[PDB]
Amino acid sequence: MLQAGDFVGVSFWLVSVAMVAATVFFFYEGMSVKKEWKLSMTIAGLVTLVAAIHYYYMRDYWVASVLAGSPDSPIVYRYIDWLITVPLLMIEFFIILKAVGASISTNSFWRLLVGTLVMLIGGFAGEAMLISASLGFIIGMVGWAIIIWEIFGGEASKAADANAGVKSAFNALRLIVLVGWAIYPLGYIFGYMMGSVDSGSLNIIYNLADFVNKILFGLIIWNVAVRESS
Amino acid sequence: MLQAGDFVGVSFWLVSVAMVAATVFFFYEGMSVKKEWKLSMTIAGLVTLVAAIHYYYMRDYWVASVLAGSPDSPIVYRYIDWLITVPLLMIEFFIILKAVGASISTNSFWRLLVGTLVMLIGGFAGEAMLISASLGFIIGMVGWAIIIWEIFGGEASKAADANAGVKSAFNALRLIVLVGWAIYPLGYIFGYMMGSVDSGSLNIIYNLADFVNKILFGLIIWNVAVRESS
Amino acid sequence: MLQAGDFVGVSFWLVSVAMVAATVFFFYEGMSVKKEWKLSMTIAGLVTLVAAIHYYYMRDYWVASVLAGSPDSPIVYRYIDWLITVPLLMIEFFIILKAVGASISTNSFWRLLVGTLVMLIGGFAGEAMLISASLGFIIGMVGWAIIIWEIFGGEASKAADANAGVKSAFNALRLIVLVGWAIYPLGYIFGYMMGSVDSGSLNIIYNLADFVNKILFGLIIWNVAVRESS
Amino acid sequence: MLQAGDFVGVSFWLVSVAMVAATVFFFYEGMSVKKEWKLSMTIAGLVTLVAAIHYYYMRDYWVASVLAGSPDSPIVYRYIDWLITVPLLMIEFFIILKAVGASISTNSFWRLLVGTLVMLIGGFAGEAMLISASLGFIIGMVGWAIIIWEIFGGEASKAADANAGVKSAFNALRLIVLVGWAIYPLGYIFGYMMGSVDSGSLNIIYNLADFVNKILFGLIIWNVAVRESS
Amino acid sequence: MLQAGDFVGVSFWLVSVAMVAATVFFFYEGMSVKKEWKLSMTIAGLVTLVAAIHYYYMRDYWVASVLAGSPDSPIVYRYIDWLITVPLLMIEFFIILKAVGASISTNSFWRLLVGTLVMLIGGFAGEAMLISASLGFIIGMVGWAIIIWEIFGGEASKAADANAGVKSAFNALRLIVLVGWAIYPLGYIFGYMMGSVDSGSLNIIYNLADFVNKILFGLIIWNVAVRESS
Ligand SMILES: CCCCCCCCCCCCO[C@@H]1O[C@H](CO)[C@@H](O[C@H]2O[C@H](CO)[C@@H](O)[C@H](O)[C@H]2O)[C@H](O)[C@H]1O
Ligand SMILES: CCCCCCCCCCCCO[C@@H]1O[C@H](CO)[C@@H](O[C@H]2O[C@H](CO)[C@@H](O)[C@H](O)[C@H]2O)[C@H](O)[C@H]1O
Ligand SMILES: CCCCCCCCCCCCO[C@@H]1O[C@H](CO)[C@@H](O[C@H]2O[C@H](CO)[C@@H](O)[C@H](O)[C@H]2O)[C@H](O)[C@H]1O
Ligand SMILES: CCCCCCCCCCCCO[C@@H]1O[C@H](CO)[C@@H](O[C@H]2O[C@H](CO)[C@@H](O)[C@H](O)[C@H]2O)[C@H](O)[C@H]1O
Ligand SMILES: CCCCCCCCCCCCO[C@@H]1O[C@H](CO)[C@@H](O[C@H]2O[C@H](CO)[C@@H](O)[C@H](O)[C@H]2O)[C@H](O)[C@H]1O
Ligand SMILES: *C/C=C(C)/C=C/C=C(C)/C=C/C1=C(C)CCCC1(C)C
Ligand SMILES: *C/C=C(C)/C=C/C=C(C)/C=C/C1=C(C)CCCC1(C)C
Ligand SMILES: *C/C=C(C)/C=C/C=C(C)/C=C/C1=C(C)CCCC1(C)C
Ligand SMILES: *C/C=C(C)/C=C/C=C(C)/C=C/C1=C(C)CCCC1(C)C
Ligand SMILES: *C/C=C(C)/C=C/C=C(C)/C=C/C1=C(C)CCCC1(C)C
Ligand SMILES: CCCCCCCCCCCCCCCCCCCC
Ligand SMILES: CCCCCCCCCCCCCCCCCCCC
Ligand SMILES: CCCCCCCCCCCCCCCCCCCC
Ligand SMILES: CCCCCCCCCCCCCCCCCCCC
Repeated sequence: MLQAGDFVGVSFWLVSVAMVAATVFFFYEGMSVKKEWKLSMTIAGLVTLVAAIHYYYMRDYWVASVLAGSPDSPIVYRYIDWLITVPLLMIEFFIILKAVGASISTNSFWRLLVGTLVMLIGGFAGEAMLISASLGFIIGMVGWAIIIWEIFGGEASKAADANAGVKSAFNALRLIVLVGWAIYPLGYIFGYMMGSVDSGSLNIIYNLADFVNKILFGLIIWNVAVRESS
Repeated sequence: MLQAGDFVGVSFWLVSVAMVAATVFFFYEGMSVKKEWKLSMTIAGLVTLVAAIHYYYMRDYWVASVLAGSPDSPIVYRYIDWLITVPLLMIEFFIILKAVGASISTNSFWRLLVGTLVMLIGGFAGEAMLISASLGFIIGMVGWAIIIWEIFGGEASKAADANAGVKSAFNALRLIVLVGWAIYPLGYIFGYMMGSVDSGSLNIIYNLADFVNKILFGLIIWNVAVRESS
Repeated sequence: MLQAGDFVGVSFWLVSVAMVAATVFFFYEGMSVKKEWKLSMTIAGLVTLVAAIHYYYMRDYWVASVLAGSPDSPIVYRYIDWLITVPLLMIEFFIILKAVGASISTNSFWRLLVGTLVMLIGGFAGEAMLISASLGFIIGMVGWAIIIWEIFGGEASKAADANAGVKSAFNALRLIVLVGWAIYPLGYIFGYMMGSVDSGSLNIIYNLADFVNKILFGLIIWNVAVRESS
Repeated sequence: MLQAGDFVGVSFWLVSVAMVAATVFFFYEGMSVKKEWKLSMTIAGLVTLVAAIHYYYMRDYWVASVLAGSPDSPIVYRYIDWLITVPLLMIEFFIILKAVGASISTNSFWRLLVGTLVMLIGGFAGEAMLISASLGFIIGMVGWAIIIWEIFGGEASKAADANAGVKSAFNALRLIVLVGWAIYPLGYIFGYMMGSVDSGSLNIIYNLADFVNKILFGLIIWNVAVRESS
Repeated sequence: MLQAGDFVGVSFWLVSVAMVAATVFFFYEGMSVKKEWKLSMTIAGLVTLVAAIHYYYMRDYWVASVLAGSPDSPIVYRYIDWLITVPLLMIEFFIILKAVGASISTNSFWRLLVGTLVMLIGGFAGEAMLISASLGFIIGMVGWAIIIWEIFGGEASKAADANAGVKSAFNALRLIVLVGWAIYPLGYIFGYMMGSVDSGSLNIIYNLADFVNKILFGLIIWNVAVRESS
């Protein structure tokens, strides 16, 4: 059971229920957008669904840990969700371009998918101590650099500028990725490589950031689906 | 297991099952209202769904507490649901205006959403002892004042008076918010700041009030959706 | 685990699974009746759903009780389901009249809903020892008298006689209510006020009676929905 | 946890997951057959759903029993599923005749339903030691004789011969009932009355036979629904 | 709870959540492909669903095992999923040929289904020590040889070459079966009959290979369904 002074556990509870709510929202609304937009909504629901399932597990772990007198929820177990949800979120950049009928190579899809996995496998390997934390940071920054380029100066960026319906959503989502998602590499540096931030602080931040970095991402996509389904 | 003479636990059981029933009702009926009304029904189902999930957790907590000989379910854990359900319920004021094709700025939507979060974060901070209870009450009353103004003298109020289909539902819902929802600030004053009411009494009241403050809210919205889907 | 020779526990298992089956049936078939009939099917599914959820809880309680050497499942916990399912079942009398396009005041709906809650709150208060068992019986008989009058000599009765499609279903359902449902006041008298029947006998009877008093009620409604959806 | 060399427990695991798979299949495909065939598919899904729920329970029981050093899963708990699933399966003989638009009295439906319950109540009473095992066998054989006659020489048999679309499915299903289902009375004789077969052997056989006696039954019905939905 | 440095347990967590995601994806998207393709999508969802349910069980087992100080998850319990999922995956070769309206005997369907079960029953019998591991390998290789022939030189192969829409998917899927699925017989030889590979290594490999051997299989099928649903 969650104790009352435990803000980390409160944050796990909040985000766990938010994510169940988000899942149902995307799935149920996805049934009522134009067919072109249905896949978008599906991906959003999947993202929130994986997160929900994992947060249900992770919250249990935390609470146990707090009863056993040493509260910890290691960042490394986050990757069980990130390995799935982060590639899904990134392919949404391709998917919504397709939905507005932008012309865009499938090469953009693979660039997005590989860059995302390079980024995550680098960090996971570093956190799981399979390789040096420095080497994991570098490999992960390479992945980052690829995805950032795709959506800020690469094909997907250019496709989005050509289309006008998606242009503004694309701009919102790419900002979340640029700025919203910067907490993760920051946690890896200051949390993990430097030890300047405790895991409990990190867990609160990561938990609260999921309102932006996943739910608001999905709601921006729903907003354009619904304006385009008109 | 729920013990004999435990009305608090009985109230948790009643409301927990009511809320599952409500969720399914809104989702299943939402499939059969006009498309304009589908989002309304979705929000209602989400509200009852979050509440159901949380009441399942909270009832477990209570029962444990009663076996351990000190029965308590602190109000603070209510905010895990309120932080999500209360903003959802309030945005229904915007959503149903849109469904009847009222003209209404999105500024009304943000005013509703911010005022609601100011209201709740103020109370949560006060209850979680992050700030003085007095300061949390004041900040929360500011949030309240904003939402009350929106639906009683602000844009949403005026839009609703212009439309005739939603006028009467809008009036019902705004009364629930004005009167039905007054139990919450009252519990904060008499329960928490004054200690004149025990948490067990509060928990019964809050549990029973969810029939009005959430379910009847949703059923009023369904009633207008169905009269307008004709 | 359910032990050998435990017919009470067997009855809980039977009814718990029947009710899950019934729920899915009503929801899945409700998707394929004429729109006029969809709400009926919804209410039936809700009734069986609440019952299923509660029987899952109650069966657990019983089994525990049998391991702890004193087998009891008090009737009072039945009211957690009855408070919801009984009003739902009774409003079906109004709903199916509306579905056949009978003319029927909403006053009939409120009479049904109030009479049902008077009936149950009276009994609950009596069991639960909030008031005398005698007084709870009387108050509950008042509720009964109201609902019986509505469907045997009141508006709903007359509406049903005017319509021919629903006439025969209405007659079946009102007989279940008159006769099928008489076990409940009987249990209160002989079980609770007189002590002439043990709770274990009562629990078997109540469990088995749910085949008639809820499932067959729902199947009669489905049968007319399907003959009218043609 | 399922232990090494436990084939009985392996069989429970296999069948439990098969039955979940079957349920989802029938429900999801039932959404895509002609409306005439939707009820068939519903009944099949219900059958597999009850079985799945019960096998989840029963497998837990077995595993417990094996840890407590005496492995037993008594046949008597099978009746909790059979009492529901066997009547459902048998009414499929009526339902698919209706789906092909055969002319068939509802008397055939009641004959099927009563004969099935006579058959099962007889066996249950015998196994639960409420009556002699001999008497339970006799009463159950009476039930059997009724259903066998209905589908091999009674109205349903004749209706099916008149129709050509269902003729061959009807023949397949009646053979499963004649032959596939003979394991059950055989287990009652050799298992229970004679003691010549242990419950563990019986449980393996019954578990494996559900591939034929329930799933293949449902798949034959789906096969004709889909050839008729063309 | 999943412990630190447990890559086997991490792999179980990853795959368990991936498979839930995959299930929902196939079911939800299957609602939006042409009717010809709906069964394909159904089979894919079933495959991932069984796997998910089993991985939820298996991960629990592993974690227990690691607390009890001897980490093992025997390959034999894999067959509880394989016995169902592998026949399903293989019949997809028939199903998608039907969906593109290829001419193909049902004999191909039975050849696929029998060859698959021969293959698995042989291995299961060998692993469960019911027969020699050698004999189980041989019997299983016979099953393999049948299915490989069907899709590389048999009817299904030839049908697929005649059609052009499915040709390329058929080629992708048959390569996964040829190459992707070779890990399983390899594990049986080197893992089980030779002991050259520990179960923990095997479990990681098998867990990770499900991204290819089940999910990517399903996504290739979805990709052709969606290009053909256009
Ligand atoms: C279309 C509409 C559908 C209607 C669906 C309504 C669902 C029913 C609502 C209640 C269900 C939730 O009920 C219960 O909630 C608690 C906490 O919230 C969950 O949580 C508990 O167990 C899980 C799983 O081990 C842990 O991760 C968690 O830490 C613990 O608190 C339970 O796993 C869930 O069973
Ligand atoms: C379209 C609708 C179709 C729906 C199909 C029908 C669904 C039927 C499901 C009923 C079974 C409910 O099953 C069980 O219910 C009990 C109470 O009843 C729940 O409750 C129990 O465990 C949860 C676990 O966190 C606790 O929160 C709770 O305090 C405790 O009493 C269980 O979590 C649930 O597993
Ligand atoms: C309609 C679309 C298809 C949907 C497919 C659904 C398949 C579900 C398969 C069965 C699920 C498991 O069903 C399982 O059954 C047993 C009893 O029957 C329950 O039983 C257990 O928990 C409940 C509630 O916590 C207790 O009341 C009970 O004493 C205990 O044994 C499990 O809680 C439930 O999890
Ligand atoms: C079809 C549309 C999409 C559906 C959603 C996606 C699939 C959902 C995956 C759920 C995974 C099941 O997760 C878990 O499985 C194990 C066995 O596998 C179940 O089994 C465990 O508990 C039950 C209930 O007491 C026992 O009967 C059983 O003996 C035990 O092993 C758990 O009760 C279930 O929670
Ligand atoms: C499709 C639209 C609607 C979808 C709605 C989605 C709601 C579901 C959200 C999360 C539900 C909770 O999901 C939760 O996940 C954790 C971690 O993976 C599981 O955790 C537990 O599961 C089973 C229990 O037998 C074990 O195998 C496992 O080891 C254990 O940790 C919980 O059983 C489940 O309760
Ligand atoms: C829903 C969860 C999200 C959006 C997670 C995002 C995670 C990242 C963007 C991770 C990035 C990393 C780098 C850029 C380098 C260092 C390693 C990582 C994995 C932390
Ligand atoms: C479903 C739950 C509901 C409707 C909860 C509503 C809660 C409020 C309206 C809370 C209001 C508060 C104030 C007005 C000031 C004091 C602090 C609060 C949060 C108790
Ligand atoms: C599904 C459960 C059902 C149909 C329950 C019905 C219950 C009643 C009709 C209860 C009736 C009572 C009276 C008529 C007076 C005495 C008190 C009651 C509540 C037992
Ligand atoms: C899915 C389960 C099935 C098909 C169960 C079938 C059970 C029977 C056909 C039982 C038959 C019996 C008799 C014919 C007489 C003896 C008693 C029974 C109940 C074992
Ligand atoms: C999703 C799981 C999959 C695809 C499992 C596949 C398993 C096989 C292809 C097993 C093959 C075997 C042989 C070819 C011979 C030896 C025995 C087996 C069962 C390991
Ligand atoms: C920052 C957003 C986080 C949301 C919290 C999780 C709750 C579940 C999300 C469901 C939200 C549906 C909201 C619908 C918005 C409708 C009006 C939009 C008009 C601009
Ligand atoms: C009389 C008791 C009924 C209890 C049934 C318990 C099992 C769950 C309900 C399944 C629903 C079965 C639907 C059968 C429809 C029969 C069609 C025949 C028309 C006369
Ligand atoms: C005798 C074996 C009967 C089959 C049992 C299968 C059990 C586990 C899976 C249940 C789901 C089956 C879905 C089958 C789809 C078959 C499509 C056939 C195409 C002609
Ligand atoms: C290599 C296998 C990759 C899939 C791994 C599974 C990850 C979880 C389930 C993901 C399912 C969703 C994939 C959607 C892909 C949409 C492809 C866009 C067009 C090419």
